[PDB]
Amino acid sequence: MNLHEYQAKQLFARYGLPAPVGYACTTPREAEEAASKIGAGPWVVKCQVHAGGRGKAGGVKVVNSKEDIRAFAENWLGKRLVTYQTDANGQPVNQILVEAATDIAKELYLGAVVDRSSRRVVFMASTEGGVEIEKVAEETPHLIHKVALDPLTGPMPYQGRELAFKLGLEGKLVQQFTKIFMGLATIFLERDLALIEINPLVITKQGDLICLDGKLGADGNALFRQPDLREMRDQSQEDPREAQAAQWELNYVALDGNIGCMVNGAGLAMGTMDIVKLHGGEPANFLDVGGGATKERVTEAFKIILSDDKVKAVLVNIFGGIVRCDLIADGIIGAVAEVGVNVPVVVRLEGNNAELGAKKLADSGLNIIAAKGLTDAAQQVVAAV
Amino acid sequence: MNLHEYQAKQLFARYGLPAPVGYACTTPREAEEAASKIGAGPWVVKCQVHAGGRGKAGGVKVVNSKEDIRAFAENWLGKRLVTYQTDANGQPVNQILVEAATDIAKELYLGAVVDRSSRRVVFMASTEGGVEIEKVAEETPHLIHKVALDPLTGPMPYQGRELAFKLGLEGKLVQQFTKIFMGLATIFLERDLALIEINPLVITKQGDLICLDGKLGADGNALFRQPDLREMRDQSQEDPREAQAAQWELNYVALDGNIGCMVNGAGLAMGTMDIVKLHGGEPANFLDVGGGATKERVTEAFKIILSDDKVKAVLVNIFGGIVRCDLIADGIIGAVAEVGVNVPVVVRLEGNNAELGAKKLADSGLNIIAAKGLTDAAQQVVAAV
Amino acid sequence: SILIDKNTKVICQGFTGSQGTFHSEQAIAYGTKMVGGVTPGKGGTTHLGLPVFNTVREAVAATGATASVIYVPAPFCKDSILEAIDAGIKLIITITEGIPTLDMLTVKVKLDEAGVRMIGPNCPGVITPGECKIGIQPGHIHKPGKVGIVSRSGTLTYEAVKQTTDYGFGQSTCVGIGGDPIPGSNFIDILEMFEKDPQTEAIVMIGEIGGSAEEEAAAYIKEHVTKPVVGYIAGVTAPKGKRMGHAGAIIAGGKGTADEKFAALEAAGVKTVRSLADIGEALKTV
Amino acid sequence: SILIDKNTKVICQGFTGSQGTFHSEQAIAYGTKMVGGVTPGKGGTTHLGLPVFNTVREAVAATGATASVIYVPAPFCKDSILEAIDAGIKLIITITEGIPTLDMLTVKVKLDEAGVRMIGPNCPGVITPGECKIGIQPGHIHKPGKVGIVSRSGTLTYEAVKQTTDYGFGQSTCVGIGGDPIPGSNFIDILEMFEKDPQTEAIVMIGEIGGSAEEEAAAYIKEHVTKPVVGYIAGVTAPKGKRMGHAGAIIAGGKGTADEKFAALEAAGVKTVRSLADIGEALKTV
Ligand SMILES: CC(C)(COP(=O)(O)OP(=O)(O)OC[C@H]1O[C@@H](n2cnc3c(N)ncnc32)[C@H](O)[C@@H]1OP(=O)(O)O)[C@@H](O)C(=O)NCCC(=O)NCCS
Ligand SMILES: CC(C)(COP(=O)(O)OP(=O)(O)OC[C@H]1O[C@@H](n2cnc3c(N)ncnc32)[C@H](O)[C@@H]1OP(=O)(O)O)[C@@H](O)C(=O)NCCC(=O)NCCS
Repeated sequence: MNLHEYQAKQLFARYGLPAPVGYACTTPREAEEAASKIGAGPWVVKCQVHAGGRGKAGGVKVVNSKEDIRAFAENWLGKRLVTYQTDANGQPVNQILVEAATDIAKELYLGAVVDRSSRRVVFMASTEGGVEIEKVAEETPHLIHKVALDPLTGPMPYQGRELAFKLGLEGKLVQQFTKIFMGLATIFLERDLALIEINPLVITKQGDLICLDGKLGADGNALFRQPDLREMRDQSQEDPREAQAAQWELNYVALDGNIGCMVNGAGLAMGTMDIVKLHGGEPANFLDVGGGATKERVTEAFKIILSDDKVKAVLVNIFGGIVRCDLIADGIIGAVAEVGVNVPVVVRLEGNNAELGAKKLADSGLNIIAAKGLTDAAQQVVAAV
Repeated sequence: MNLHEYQAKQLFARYGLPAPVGYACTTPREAEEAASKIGAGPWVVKCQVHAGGRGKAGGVKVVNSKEDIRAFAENWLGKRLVTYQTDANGQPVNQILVEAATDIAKELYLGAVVDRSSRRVVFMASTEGGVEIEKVAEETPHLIHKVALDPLTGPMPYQGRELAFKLGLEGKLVQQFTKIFMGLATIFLERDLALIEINPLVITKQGDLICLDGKLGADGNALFRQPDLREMRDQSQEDPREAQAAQWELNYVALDGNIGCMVNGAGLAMGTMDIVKLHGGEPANFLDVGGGATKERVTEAFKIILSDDKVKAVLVNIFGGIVRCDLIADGIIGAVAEVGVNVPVVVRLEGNNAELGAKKLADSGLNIIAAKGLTDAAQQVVAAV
Repeated sequence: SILIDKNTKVICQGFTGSQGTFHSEQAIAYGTKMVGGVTPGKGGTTHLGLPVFNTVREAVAATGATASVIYVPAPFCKDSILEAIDAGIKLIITITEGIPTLDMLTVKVKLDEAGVRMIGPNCPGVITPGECKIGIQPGHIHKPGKVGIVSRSGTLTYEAVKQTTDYGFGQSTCVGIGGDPIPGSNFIDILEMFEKDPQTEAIVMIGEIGGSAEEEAAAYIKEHVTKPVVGYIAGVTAPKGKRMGHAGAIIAGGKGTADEKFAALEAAGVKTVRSLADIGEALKTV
Repeated sequence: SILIDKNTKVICQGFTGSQGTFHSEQAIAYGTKMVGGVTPGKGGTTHLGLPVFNTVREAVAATGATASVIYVPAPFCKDSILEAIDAGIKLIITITEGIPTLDMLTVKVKLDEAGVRMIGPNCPGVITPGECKIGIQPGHIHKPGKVGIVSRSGTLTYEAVKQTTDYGFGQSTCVGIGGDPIPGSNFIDILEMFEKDPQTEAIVMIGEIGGSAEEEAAAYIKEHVTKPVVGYIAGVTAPKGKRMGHAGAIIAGGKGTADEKFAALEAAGVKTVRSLADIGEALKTV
């Protein structure tokens, strides 16, 4: 899960890492009172959404008076900000960050991720700050230095000086960078994060390092042991259907398509949408039935999928499970009548009572088509639509 | 360095491990006021010295009234307690520990040390509590189970349950023992200890685990990074000459002998006392000159050695160094006159200007004998004495 | 066949739990040589006829098992993997989904240093059709035969199992490597086994978005694999940036897409199939 | 000769410090091939004529050194050992005394996994009389020759060096393994080298109280060492329970006494000498 900027900053503070003085605000009254708690301006006001590309979208400005603070806060609180990394709807801005403006001499890039290829946490540094690191890799991949935490020893200072030097830093800044490398590596490990991106990490006109932006990603699987982090999640930043799906043990991700897929297995669900794409269809979502296809679970799944209104037909595709192919066909037949699906449903069952189940479906009289195999099932919906 | 019991107990508390409620006291007034802060008696009063075998020496009693508290405190505060592990003088008791008496069902043994042979921290458990674990090893070595912390992973609960089971514990006590294994392993690592001995770790008549005694040893070399522990040292428990020696970069340990040895090198100092023993002498001390044999350093060394009054002759033996064999002979000749040594000194110099130096010594007129080799040097002092 | 066989004696860590009980009853049915199991606290009892021990070492000294299947919830997984390794088990098969990636990071390093093999976590397990089933797969679809399958997904494996059975090929050993980001065994550790397996005539390799192991394998195949490999990759329609059900299924950094992987498999001279429905077909052709 | 020779190119970590400067001037005098050194912050300068770098990797890419001698104070030792290993040095010689035992515990595990060799810590270092000196020993006592010495103490080594020179034998390579509780190399790693060294005709093995390595070696000698070994152990008069100057010199648990060790050396068929003065003599006899 993702953290807000202001939330990363506050963690950085708990570990003693530099960030600008700033306040997170929820009403314009708080936003303009922050001005004088911070100091003389000017000030930076920033929309707090989980997405990147806020600067470009208008969600980050430097301003000179309390009046302009109140005005930004009034113009954004409650609106949705759409950035090149958010969808068509953007994300709700329910919070503005007001911080002291910074005297930027130079901008560096400091980041860490878990490298699957090496099976290590890897910190990467570079002199090209203020730029998508993706661009820098393909473009000037030599302008990026890396180190890799050793699991037996934990982060060590030679790794931090090593990188300080590679960036051409010298003096007190080498040690300063070093302390910052030590603190982030420790936060990473101690809080089970999956990602850190400080872009830019800035050398100030006064010669100090300061993390100017902060972008954390925690690992969902460890929340069971990160209570505080558990509490920091902002649901409002997520498609509510995804969280709704997870309550009933499903795995939804929505898309732009007329065809719904309900499958049991993330690998199978992806294979299925690809098979539908491949035969001219356009899948509207990924749905992976987590718990056994019970009636009640099967029903929810219908609601979620059909919450999108571009949906034109539903392909259900179930190979196996702890529920007999005939029992599911009942649940389906049931869901359709009770949830009121008004779209054709093509259904591929495969396992125990498959054949028996496909007959209940056919006899049902509802607009449920039993496919004779997967390739058939694909062709029919694509056709249905 | 060693910790007092009451000091181990207080650490145990900081980490959430069970110990009896108790107060450390310095005046009998505090010792008898503890009675009612603890509860109804009876109570255990214990002399706080670094040494073992206090129980046997009279330094641990269970008592029934405040009056007996005051009486023990009056009988011991300021006295030296001599235990089978202390010397002829014992150690000063400047502190009494008064704790609630405990309802002992069973006594176990829980300990950890750094195993040189395996190069691992090793926890050992056993059912024979209340007994020198040394006796138990040679005697019923099978009654001792061990585990070894893995450096890559840190202590893990399967190691703690593993041992709980081996001890025949079952139920809530397995988990209780487990938590205690997890906490001690963490204290061990986090505070750079060298030794832990909980003997006995007691199962109470009420079914809980409680560390009844506690005996910690920290590693001297890490004090640079254990400030709190640095502060807990009780110098009064040590031969003051040892600490005095260390200030001037020497390594003294005193003994029962008439012959003094001043050597440069711990290996050489030991080889030298053995060579003197071997030719009928009785070495009175180990002294290892740490800094170069300067005049001022050489002098101190004389004071320390000759602080003991059974000393009959001094064998100085120096092979090498950053000080020219002739310069030392000066320092020696100097020390002798200024420190006023009234014992013959046999001196083996070996290195640069050795021959030159042995001549200054001889010509000096003082009672300083230059040996012609080590075996000679040994024979002469042994003879001198 | 690789990894397991009619002779592998297996213990279950999590034996008395729901999934542990359920799926152990099925292995037992299958003829799998379950020799017993572990649940701390319940030692001294007997479950599904097999003895239940207090610690994996106790179980191993009692039974001689060399493999273990783990059905212990995420929070205690790493401790149960580490225990197993410390007790002298050489093959671990972990079904448990939800293990924190960093727990996996360290366990993997220990696995390798100690030379113990783990299949998983988050995986359907392992079957040598005919002799051994450890896992959750439905055994009635399999048939002793000559294709070997390695997949990064469970049910997706069942599609291929069912084609190679219908086309009459059957399977030497089906292996699910799990869907997490850092599994205890990758494609390469497994391709190397199949290549050396005489019962293995062709290899089906099923992968999906995220990571770069398929690519890493594309390049090991080219240099060290002489049997024919048919490869399918699920993900082509996946959004960039979202976790697609499996924890390791995510295109991170505009990298690791379905198409890159197909494209790297082709070069290695792999028979990529763009419809999962044609795995049967393509192998017929090989 | 073992470990180092007229060809070993060496860098110094702690180069600009007091001991680093001092003892580097002497190696240089000796003919040791010091190619440069490391002090973070001082890179780009030159000290004793040699270039000074900012990180061990910088130094290694510049100079091709494969050995490093470390004169960095205890508090930062572990970080400097780990850096060296990570930069591709294969031989580390650490003089530094006062390293916390637990720091040594972990560094040793890493040393072994990475196959890098460390002599020390808390040791006089290493000399191949004639070609290479890295350490603090006074080189004028040595003489190229046929005895190899391993010791757990520095000055004690000088007694034997000086006998084997006087009796005309001289030395192949003198090795000080250090006096701490967990050194990076024990007797066994070193006896195995001498045994395989043609220039080595007999071996002098000097130890002292504490630990059990001498014993461990007594038993490896018996089985795998064919040259003659004369052994001396300092400690016989040591009190039980006190640290005798060296941090690993302490009879812990009434175990590891001088007499046990002599006694275990004898059995292995070692020529124990009970007076350090007779090492020359005994070898004459061998
Ligand atoms: C692992 C998993 C199956 C456990 O679920 P469960 O069996 O429903 O859980 P239970 O609580 O019922 O059983 C777990 C057992 O572990 C036991 N246990 C806990 N820690 C253990 C340890 N270290 N050693 C041994 N057993 C342990 C528990 O005590 C329990 O048994 P008990 O009830 O007799 O006490 C579940 O976490 C899971 O991962 N589900 C997803 C599986 C999946 O999708 N796999 C991917 C395949 S494609
Ligand atoms: C190691 C020891 C020799 C250092 O002492 P020193 O040279 O007196 O110390 P200095 O402070 O003078 O020099 C240490 C150097 O390490 C440098 N340094 C610190 N950390 C370092 C690192 N990670 N990498 C490289 N150099 C480092 C320091 O900056 C310093 O050099 P500088 O002054 O140019 O800045 C001393 O701790 C010691 O161990 N003495 C006992 C030696 C002994 O008895 N050995 C046993 C042999 S039998």
